[PDB]
Amino acid sequence: SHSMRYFFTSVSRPGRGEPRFIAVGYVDDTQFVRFDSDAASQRMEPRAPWIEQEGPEYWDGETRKVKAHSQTHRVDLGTLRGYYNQSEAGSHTVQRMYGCDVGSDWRFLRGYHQYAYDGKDYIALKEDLRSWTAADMAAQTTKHKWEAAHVAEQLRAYLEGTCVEWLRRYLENGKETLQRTDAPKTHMTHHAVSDHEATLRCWALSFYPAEITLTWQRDGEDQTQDTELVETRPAGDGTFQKWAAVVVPSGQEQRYTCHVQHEGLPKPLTLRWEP
Amino acid sequence: GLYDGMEHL
Amino acid sequence: MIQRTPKIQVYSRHPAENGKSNFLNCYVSGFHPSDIEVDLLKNGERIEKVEHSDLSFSKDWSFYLLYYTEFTPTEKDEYACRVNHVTLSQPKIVKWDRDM
Amino acid sequence: KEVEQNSGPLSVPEGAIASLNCTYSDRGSQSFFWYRQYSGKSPELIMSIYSNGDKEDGRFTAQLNKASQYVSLLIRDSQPSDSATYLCAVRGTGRRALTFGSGTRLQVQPNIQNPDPAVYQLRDSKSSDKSVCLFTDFDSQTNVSQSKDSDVYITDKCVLDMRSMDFKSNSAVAWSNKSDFACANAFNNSIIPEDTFFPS
Amino acid sequence: AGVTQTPKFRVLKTGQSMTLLCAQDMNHEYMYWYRQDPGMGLRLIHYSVGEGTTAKGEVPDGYNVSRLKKQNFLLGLESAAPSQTSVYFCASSFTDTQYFGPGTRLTVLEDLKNVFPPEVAVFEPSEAEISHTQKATLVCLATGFYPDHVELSWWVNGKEVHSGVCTDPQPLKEQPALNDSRYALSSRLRVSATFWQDPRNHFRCQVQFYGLSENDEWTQDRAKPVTQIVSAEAWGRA
Repeated sequence: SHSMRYFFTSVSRPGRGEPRFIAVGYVDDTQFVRFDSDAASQRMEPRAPWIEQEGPEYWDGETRKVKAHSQTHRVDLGTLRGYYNQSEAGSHTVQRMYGCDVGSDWRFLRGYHQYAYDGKDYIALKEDLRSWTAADMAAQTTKHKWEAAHVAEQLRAYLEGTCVEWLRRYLENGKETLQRTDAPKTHMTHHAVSDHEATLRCWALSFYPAEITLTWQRDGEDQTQDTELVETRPAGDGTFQKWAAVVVPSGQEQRYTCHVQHEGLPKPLTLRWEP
Repeated sequence: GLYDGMEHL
Repeated sequence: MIQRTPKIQVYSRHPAENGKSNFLNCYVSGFHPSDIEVDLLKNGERIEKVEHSDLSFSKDWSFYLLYYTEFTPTEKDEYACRVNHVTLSQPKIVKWDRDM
Repeated sequence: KEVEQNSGPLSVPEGAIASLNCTYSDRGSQSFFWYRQYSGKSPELIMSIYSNGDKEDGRFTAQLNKASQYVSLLIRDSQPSDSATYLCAVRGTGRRALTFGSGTRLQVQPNIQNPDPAVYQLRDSKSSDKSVCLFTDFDSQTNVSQSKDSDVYITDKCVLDMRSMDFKSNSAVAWSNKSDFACANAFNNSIIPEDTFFPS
Repeated sequence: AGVTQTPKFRVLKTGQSMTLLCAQDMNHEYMYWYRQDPGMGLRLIHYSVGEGTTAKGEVPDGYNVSRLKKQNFLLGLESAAPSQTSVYFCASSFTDTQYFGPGTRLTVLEDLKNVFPPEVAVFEPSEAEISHTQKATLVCLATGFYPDHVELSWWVNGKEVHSGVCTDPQPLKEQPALNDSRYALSSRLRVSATFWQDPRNHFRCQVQFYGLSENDEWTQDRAKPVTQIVSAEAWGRA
C-alpha cells in the first residue's frame, strides 16, 4: 500500500512579525518537498532527487498553492483567537494534515483532512468523506460554514481524484527509491542489570519502509506485558531503526526469542541469544 | 501535489 | 492548550567503529508546542555544524525533529544531546550510549 | 485565451438539448463553474463541478473532462426562458480568483403551434398622426432584418409570454417620420411569410 | 442583503473621480471587482483575499481598490477616461463560488451637452388585431435618450406587470453613423381584447432615465437632463 501526506504548521509569534509557516510533503516515509516562510527562497523546495525532474510549471504551481495556504492560515490564527477569546500576546499553533492512501493496485483506499489547534483536535473530515467531526463549539462554527459552502464535495474531488493521480505519478517517477524495500539488519545485545537478571535488546537497523513489528516470546508466548519498545527512529540516510528489550533471569536467556516482521522479509525472523 | 482549497476556519 | 514533554533518543546512523566516519543523531519527538532548543555536545561542549530535519508531526499532532552532525568516534570522546523546552524546568542531557 | 467559449449565438428549438462548451489552458485547475446572465442582469451560478464526470441539477447537466481540458453544460428540454448568455469560469492552479470566458449567447426559439403572421398599425394614445407598425404572430422560422432604409427604425424580434394563457408570440416594431413610410412597406428589407395578414 | 453595489448608474466628465462601493453581509474573505464590455465578457480588475490585502486582476490599470474593512471592497477611479465606460460587477465568495452584485453602469463623456432624457409615447392596439386574434398589444417607444441609462417597466392599474411584456434587450442608435447618436427602445404589453376594452383599466409605460445629478454643472438653455421618470399612458376603451 502507499500514501501521500502534506503536514502544515502555522505558529503565531507575538511582536516578531508574520507567523511561522512550515509545509512538508511525504510519499510513504520519504519526504519529497518543503516550504519554510523563514527561508530565503520563498519557494516550494525539493527534498528527494526524483521530484527535481519536475519542470517550472510544477514548481511555480506548488509554490503558489503553498503560499496561498500560508495566507489562509495567517487569517485562521486570527479567527481562532476570536472563537476562543484569546489575545495576540500568546503564541498559538494551527496544525493541518491531508492526503490519500492507495492499495497494492494503486486504487483509492481513503482520504484525510484534519486540523489541530494548540495540540488538540479541531475539525476532521470523517472517513466517509461527506461529513465533519468538530471536536468543540468553536469547531462547530467552522463545521456549519463548511456544510453551507459544500466544502466536502470539492475536498472529496481532490482526495479521491487529484491526490491519487499525484501519488501514482510520484510512485512511477521515484520508483527506484519509493517502490524499494530495505529488509532489517538484526542483532541482539546482552547487559547484566543485577547478578540475578539481564536485558536482551533486539535491534532492527537500516530498514525501509518504517512499518515493522518486534515481539519477544518466552517459551513461544508473547511477552508484550514486559517488553520495552522504543519509537521507530530515522537513521538520517532514508532508513529506520528500532529496538525491543526484555529483562530475563541470568542463565535463562535462551528461553527468549525476538520476532521481526517487515515488508522486506519473505519470512518473519527469529533471533535467540548466542554466547 | 497540493490541494487548492480556499476554505478558512 | 495541551503541552507535551519531548522524548529523546541519541544514536549513531551506522554501527560505531572507532576512527570511522559516521553521523550522531538526536531525535526529539512527542513534544508540543514546537519551539525547542537541541544541542549536540562533544565532552560537554556545544558542537557548531549541527543540521536538523524540517518540522513535521505524528498522528497525535506531536512534533518530531532529527538533529545530526558528521562525527568520528574514539574510545575516549563523550557525546550527548542537550534539549530545552517550555515543559522542562532544567535542560535534559542524554548521553550517547554506544554499547546499547 | 485561458478560458475559451464560442460567442454563438447558439439557436435551438424549444425542447431540444442546448450544449454549451468550454476549454481551459491550466491543466491543474480544480474548480469549474457555469453562470447564467440575462440581458442587463447579474451573473447567477447555475452549476459548479470539481470531479471528472457528470453532475445533474434539474434540467442542467455539467460534464468535466480534465484529460481533454473540456467542460460542458447541457440544458435538457430547453425553454424560451433559458435564452441568456452562459459564462464558463475556471480557477487555475494556486489561483484565488475565477477566470471567466466571454460567454455563449443561447436563443431558445418558442414553438409557435398556430402561426398568424400579421402587420398591424397602432396609433399614439396622445392624439397625433404618429403611429408604429407591429409585425407579430409569425413562427420562429421568420427572421426580421434591420432597416434597408435610414429614417426607418426596426427592432429585432422579441418573445412575449402571456403566462396565464400559456401563449408565446414573436413581434418586431417599425416606425419612421417620412410620408412614404407605410406598414405595407415597413418589413420589406426582410422575407415575411407568404400568407401575412395585411389590414388597412 | 447579499452583495450590494452603489451607485447603480453614473455619468462622469473625462477627468472626474469616483468610488464604487461593494458591500456583503456574508462574512466572506474573498471579494472581486470586474468590468464587462461586449466582445470581452467579464474581466477581473482587482480582488482581495481578506481585510487589508488586495491583488491585481487581469485589467488593473487606471483603477485602485481598498479593503480597510472585511464587509466592503472599494473601487477608485482617480481620473475617468472614455475607455472606463463599462458595467462594473463586484462579487464575494466564502470559497470559490462567487455571488455577484447588481452592477454599476458608468458612462464617461468629454462633454455632458450630449446627455438627453427619453421622450415616451404609448401606441394603442389596432381594431384589426383585436378582431383577428382576440388580443390587444400596446407598444411603448422611448426615443432621443443619451446615454443608454434606461429601465422601462409597464404598470396596469398602478401595479408593475411582467407577464405579456417584451422589451428590446438593447436600444437602436437613431443615427448609426454618429459616435454620440441618441437611442430608441421599444416594448410591447399584450393583454386579452376584453381587458383592453374595459375603460376602468389604466396602462402606463414608465421609463426611469439615469442622467446628471443635482450637483452637476449645467450652462444650456434647455432643462438639465437629470435622473427622472418619463411616462406615457392609455385607458382601456370599447
